[PDB]
Amino acid sequence: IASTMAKDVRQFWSNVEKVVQFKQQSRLEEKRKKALDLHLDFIVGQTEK
Amino acid sequence: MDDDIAALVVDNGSGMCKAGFAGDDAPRAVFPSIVGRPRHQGVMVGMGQKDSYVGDEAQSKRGILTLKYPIEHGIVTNWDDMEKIWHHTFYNELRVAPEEHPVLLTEAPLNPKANREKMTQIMFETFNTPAMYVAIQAVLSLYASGRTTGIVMDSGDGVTHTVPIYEGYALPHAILRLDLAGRDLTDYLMKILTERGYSFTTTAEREIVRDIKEKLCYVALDFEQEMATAASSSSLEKSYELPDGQVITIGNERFRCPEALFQPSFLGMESCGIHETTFNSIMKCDVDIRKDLYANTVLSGGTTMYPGIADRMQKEITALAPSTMKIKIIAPPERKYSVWIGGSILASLSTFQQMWISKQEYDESGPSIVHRKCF
Repeated sequence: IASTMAKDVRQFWSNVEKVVQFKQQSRLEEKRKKALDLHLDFIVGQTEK
Repeated sequence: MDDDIAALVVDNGSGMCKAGFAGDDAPRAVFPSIVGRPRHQGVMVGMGQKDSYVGDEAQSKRGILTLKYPIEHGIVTNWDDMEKIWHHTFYNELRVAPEEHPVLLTEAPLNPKANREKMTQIMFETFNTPAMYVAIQAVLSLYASGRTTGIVMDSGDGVTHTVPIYEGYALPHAILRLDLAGRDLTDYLMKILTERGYSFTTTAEREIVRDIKEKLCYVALDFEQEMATAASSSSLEKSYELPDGQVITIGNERFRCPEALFQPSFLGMESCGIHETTFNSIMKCDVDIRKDLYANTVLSGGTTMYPGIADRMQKEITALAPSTMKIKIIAPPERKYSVWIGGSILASLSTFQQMWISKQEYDESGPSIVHRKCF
């Protein structure tokens, strides 16, 4: 019984990981936007010279 | 059962009762677990004479009511007052019908079987609840902390327990109990304040001293160094305003009071401290899981809300535990509500729907079904 309940509540920590996936996506976006946009602007400004 | 009916969680605390709905982030009701009765007949002429009062209603009328605690050291000693407290929680605090929602109850570790059977009988016969379940407070605290394996040092208002848990298994052979909680700490604070010149004798003065404890007391990392600093400097003193406007000064009593948790000798008790208790509890377990028990040490209960208690526990368990073990104390900011949080969590899981004790199972097997469904 208690092993079943432990395995059942183990799903709550996979859910906590699914939540942390939200922070992971936030960081991924905040970094990818910055990097890619800055590099695009820089290379465009370098080619227009 | 309709999937839209949320289950009820009721944390049966010795000092404070917490109740709410499954899925909510915090309990909707938190009131003292007390029942007051008029001292003399005729004192409440015109104020709606009630045969008894519960919660804050009785707390505010302590001057004219005789208050009793149905829960002593985490064990129910008066079932009539406990039924009154449950009726209150259901009808006045939550304002719901218990026969329409499952009720999840919390119990201290090593609860007598008779008490579990009586709780089941009360819930199935008096309130006619459709289903219920009983869970250990430390297990819910751990399930709220973020782990399934570890040891929980739950210190409430009436009793403290060290429950080692591996994969949700509260190991009975390794559970240790210590009759030292916020109540004895408040008594010791009253004593040491009387030693300082502030005499508190009445029950309302006891609540004043309890508030002083909860507001100003803290756990020192080094008791001897803190005592030396207090004796050599007054920077550790704090002022407190009494209800009558008088301002008092609390000195070393801030950290001398909670020190009893680590050195019960101050209370004349021949028992080991909370840190030594946790160490011994971890030692009674298999060596294969002591690593996880040390790495998943969790703190719960209102008494564990003292600032700096986590650092002191870390220091003590690191000094006591082997050098090869990594000690980690877990003290969530809301650890005072971890019990109810874990209860709501467990009640909100779909896989847990098969764990409820239904009215049919109770009628077929009786109160003893708790011993077959609740572990």
